[PDB]
Amino acid sequence: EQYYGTGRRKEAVARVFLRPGNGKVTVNGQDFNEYFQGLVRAVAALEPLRAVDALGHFDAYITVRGGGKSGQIDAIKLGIARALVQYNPDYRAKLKPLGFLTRDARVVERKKYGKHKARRAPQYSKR
Amino acid sequence: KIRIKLRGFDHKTLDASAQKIVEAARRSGAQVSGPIPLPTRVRRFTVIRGPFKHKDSREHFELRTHNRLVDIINPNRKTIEQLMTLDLPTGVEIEIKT
Amino acid sequence: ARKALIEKAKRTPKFKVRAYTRCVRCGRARSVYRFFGLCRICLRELAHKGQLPGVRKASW
Amino acid sequence: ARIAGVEIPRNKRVDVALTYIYGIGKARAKEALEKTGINPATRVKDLTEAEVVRLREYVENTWKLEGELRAEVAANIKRLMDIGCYRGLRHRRGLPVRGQRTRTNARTRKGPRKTVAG
Amino acid sequence: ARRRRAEVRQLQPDLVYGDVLVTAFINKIMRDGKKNLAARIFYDACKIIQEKTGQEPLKVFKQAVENVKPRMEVRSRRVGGANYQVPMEVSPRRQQSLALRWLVQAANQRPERRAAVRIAHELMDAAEGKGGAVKKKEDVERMAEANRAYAHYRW
Amino acid sequence: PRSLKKGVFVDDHLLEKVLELNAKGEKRLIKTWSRRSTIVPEMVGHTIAVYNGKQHVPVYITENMVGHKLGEFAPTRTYR
Amino acid sequence: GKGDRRTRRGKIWRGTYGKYRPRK
RNA sequence: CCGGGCACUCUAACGGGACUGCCCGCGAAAGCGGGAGGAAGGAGGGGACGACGUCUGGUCAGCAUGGCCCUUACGGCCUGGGCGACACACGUGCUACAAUGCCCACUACAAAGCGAUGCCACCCGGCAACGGGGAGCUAAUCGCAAAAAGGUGGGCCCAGUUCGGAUUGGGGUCUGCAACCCGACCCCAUGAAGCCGGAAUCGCUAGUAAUCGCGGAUCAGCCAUGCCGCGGUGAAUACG
Ligand SMILES: [K+]
Ligand SMILES: [K+]
Ligand SMILES: [K+]
Ligand SMILES: [K+]
Ligand SMILES: [K+]
Ligand SMILES: [K+]
Ligand SMILES: [Mg+2]
Ligand SMILES: [Mg+2]
Ligand SMILES: [Mg+2]
Ligand SMILES: [Mg+2]
Ligand SMILES: [Mg+2]
Ligand SMILES: [Mg+2]
Ligand SMILES: [Mg+2]
Ligand SMILES: [Mg+2]
Ligand SMILES: [Mg+2]
Ligand SMILES: [Mg+2]
Ligand SMILES: [Mg+2]
Ligand SMILES: [Mg+2]
Ligand SMILES: [Mg+2]
Ligand SMILES: [Mg+2]
Ligand SMILES: [Mg+2]
Ligand SMILES: [Mg+2]
Ligand SMILES: [Mg+2]
Ligand SMILES: [Mg+2]
Ligand SMILES: [Mg+2]
Ligand SMILES: [Mg+2]
Ligand SMILES: [Mg+2]
Ligand SMILES: [Mg+2]
Ligand SMILES: [Mg+2]
Ligand SMILES: [Mg+2]
Ligand SMILES: [Mg+2]
Ligand SMILES: [Mg+2]
Ligand SMILES: [Mg+2]
Ligand SMILES: [Mg+2]
Ligand SMILES: [Mg+2]
Ligand SMILES: [Mg+2]
Ligand SMILES: [Mg+2]
Ligand SMILES: [Zn+2]
Repeated sequence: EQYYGTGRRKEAVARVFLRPGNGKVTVNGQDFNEYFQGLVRAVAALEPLRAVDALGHFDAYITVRGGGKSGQIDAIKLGIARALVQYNPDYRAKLKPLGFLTRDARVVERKKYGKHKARRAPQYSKR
Repeated sequence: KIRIKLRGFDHKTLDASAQKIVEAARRSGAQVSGPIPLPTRVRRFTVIRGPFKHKDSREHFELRTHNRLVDIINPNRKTIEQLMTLDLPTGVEIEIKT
Repeated sequence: ARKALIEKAKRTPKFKVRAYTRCVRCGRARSVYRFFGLCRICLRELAHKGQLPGVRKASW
Repeated sequence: ARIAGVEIPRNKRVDVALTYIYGIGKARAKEALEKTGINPATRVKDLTEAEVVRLREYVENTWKLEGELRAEVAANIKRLMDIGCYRGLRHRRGLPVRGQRTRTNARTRKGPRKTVAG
Repeated sequence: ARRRRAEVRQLQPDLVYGDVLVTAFINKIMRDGKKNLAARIFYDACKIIQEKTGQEPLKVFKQAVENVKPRMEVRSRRVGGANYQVPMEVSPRRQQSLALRWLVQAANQRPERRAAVRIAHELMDAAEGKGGAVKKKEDVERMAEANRAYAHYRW
Repeated sequence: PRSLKKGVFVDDHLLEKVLELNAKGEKRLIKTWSRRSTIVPEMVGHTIAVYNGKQHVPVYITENMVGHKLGEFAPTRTYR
Repeated sequence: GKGDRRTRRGKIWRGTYGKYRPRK
């Protein structure tokens, strides 16, 4: 009937709803390529489907908020994989070596005092 | 429909003194929708460690205001019995509207 | 903090602009946080003694 | 063609070409092409003699341009100096007149850097 | 890397040709962290590789990269009071790095007005064995073996 | 490219002084510590000693000097 | 660039508004 | 947006979870190499945290304090000037020198913060700064607010230019008793040096460098390009 996943990347969340159908994807009411497209990376979001050979089997309704559009792409990429897992658990063993179900823990590193940004040190002369 | 806003510097004190209001209003009153967390207001102060020069020292402090919700449905007059004044908490401040 | 300069507090500064804040504790002119009314040094000292309610060491 | 004094802009957009007029920047060019109803996109070589005549008509006397402009500025500075103003002094010894630090920088006003011993 | 052996970063495959080498090239083209504009440049370049050459831009690319790879380079060494230029082999990784880098640099040295054209033309010329990149390669391989006498300083 | 606002500022110390002179005459000089005061037409022809922080400088004022502050005619710093 | 008072980016950098960077 | 509902997102309290626990190999052991499962492994990432002591390090000018010294002035009030001087020299930075770019128009995604003599939606006047009017907000409920780079469309066509905005002339707005010395901001005109920088020299090993914007503290205003934070996009390389 319907299958759900979340996923997150770089402080961006996406609700991913897989509803069996034609394969047309919706994000925030817009077409998939309305939101993306002008972004080369975009297609990567749908990589889980292409991995399990889903594609035109499931349709998708996706809510997306947080981060920038690339992080949103990765979060979507997770959510699709999670919902896909909830559908058929036997997908996990196929999906895992690609690591699509792996959350990416990389986050903007805090700025530290005395530095310029978080690492970069103020330059000096000494003479 | 009684609006309550609980603010304080101690999350322990707030969270604990809210459930007192809730439990007091449960017996004498409605389902008591219960505390909704609300975001915290964090105020930072960054200050140089030393009295002289040494601009690279810092060590900032933070002062944070936690919030709580309550908001009991069915403002029964029987409820204000266990309610009104019975409380432990000191550094909690309470706001109330209709 | 020279003692005559603690004439800072004046109901009659003669102009609103001539009114400047100082540290209520040590009498420091520069680096005076408006929230605490203190200066930065006193701020750190008292914060370390635990005399400023809610003020904690921040890390993240 | 020849507009507002001895200067002839050529072979590029009329606005950008009008920029080469002394007292005329991008704003006044935009405005002049606006009130004269000329498409700013056309090349100067594509301007109708009618259009050029109209442009000249407007621009020539609406704002003070070129030589008269320069003369006016020179007369302003000369005035500043003659009255004994402070700005007059800063103009006199060639230092920043707008109240900027002369300790370092202030090079463009002071010109090339003349080094001595230390 | 004083302690470890410093393992190599694996790159995500290309979104089009599914090749990691492509991605690497994309990254070398990248400037101020704009990947999108980079991909724009390279793919436009690929579409320029056709209707010039009838072949597949992938093949042209890979073969150019293969032609730019130096087999020998010269590294300096301090020996007994002087500094000698010592010839020696180039590990495959460094071959790839130098190849891609040189391709991009030579590309931006070109006269052509816009990026994609520059990358395309450089890619082609290098693929058939001419152009700035190959000039670099041959210059380096010439430096080494001109220094042949120092080959026993190898290390 | 300067500015002040509508309601131009002139210190009322000498403002009444100069017209007090104008009523009965010209007299001689003046001594003013306020250099922040704008120049107005009624001042023309007079002479104003302006404090440069050290001494009072005898600034004679003309028709073309109107609108500038007195301090512009009394430079504070001594250079070379 | 970011130093041109009369440009959009100039306004953004300088943090102000005006003729070249409207408030809508 | 209304009814309606805590499933999801989020918010903020408690709690679970990872310990070389399991498999193979090496080892006397501690442990090392690899693999499985897992969101995460071998210190998962980043903070707070800096030993006995060293530099007769810095600060009596934040405060405290021994000694010494001035007490019609080495104390005190005020107006004005100065800390903003400019032949020069250095440090840290900002903006650039352009087409992987600049400009105009339209359009999309964030986090952390601040807000009552405050933030100021919306309407009108003004090219604009801004002015007049005025709703909401003790603020997850209103405002600052526009995020920018990005995407789409169009202009520029390699030139000191539609690059770059210093300098200077003129006209204004705001704060403030008061912008000459010595404020910021708007508009018109001006349109400098600069074509990637000698010897020398600096930072950074991953969401880092690079790049793009956003907020705050102090403060009437502001010389903030500084500092302290926030997120967007997101590399190269490490033989040794
Ligand atoms: K010059
Ligand atoms: K040696
Ligand atoms: K840790
Ligand atoms: K000592
Ligand atoms: K450079
Ligand atoms: K830039
Ligand atoms: Mg960042
Ligand atoms: Mg330290
Ligand atoms: Mg004292
Ligand atoms: Mg003040
Ligand atoms: Mg103060
Ligand atoms: Mg001109
Ligand atoms: Mg000066
Ligand atoms: Mg070793
Ligand atoms: Mg080269
Ligand atoms: Mg006025
Ligand atoms: Mg410009
Ligand atoms: Mg629930
Ligand atoms: Mg420890
Ligand atoms: Mg100073
Ligand atoms: Mg001198
Ligand atoms: Mg001399
Ligand atoms: Mg120095
Ligand atoms: Mg709005
Ligand atoms: Mg309007
Ligand atoms: Mg709401
Ligand atoms: Mg475009
Ligand atoms: Mg275009
Ligand atoms: Mg120009
Ligand atoms: Mg030149
Ligand atoms: Mg050029
Ligand atoms: Mg030189
Ligand atoms: Mg060098
Ligand atoms: Mg390191
Ligand atoms: Mg401020
Ligand atoms: Mg200044
Ligand atoms: Mg700022
Ligand atoms: Zn103090």
